[PDB]
Amino acid sequence: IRNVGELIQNQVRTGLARMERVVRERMTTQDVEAITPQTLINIRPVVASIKEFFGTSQLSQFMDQNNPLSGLT
DNA sequence: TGCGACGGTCTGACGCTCTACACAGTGCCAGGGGGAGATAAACGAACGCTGAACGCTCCGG
Repeated sequence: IRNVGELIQNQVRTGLARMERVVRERMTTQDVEAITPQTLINIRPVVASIKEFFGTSQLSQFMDQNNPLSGLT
């Protein structure tokens, strides 16, 4: 079973791989002595991957609150 | 040519509502052509003013 931690970890890994591709493309077209850690990395893929996981996914489900038993189940 | 078999191709895979949701990482400005809106004038029209003018009942000396 992929629990909640492993699923969110996989989504963060996909976002970070996209970020690594973006930063590779950035450093292939950038000069040295003008690179700052605040600049060459972009957090947009990570947040986009997380938000695309928590919504419109078959795993992150709208919790049913009919009764406590349904919540636990 | 006959042979299997190898492979691609192609199809659907009972029914409805109660429910039912939305969608994400990389340039920049100058010169030039059109039409939207404000402007002040214009040719023509009819819109008013001029009371005048025709005709009526009229109270009348």
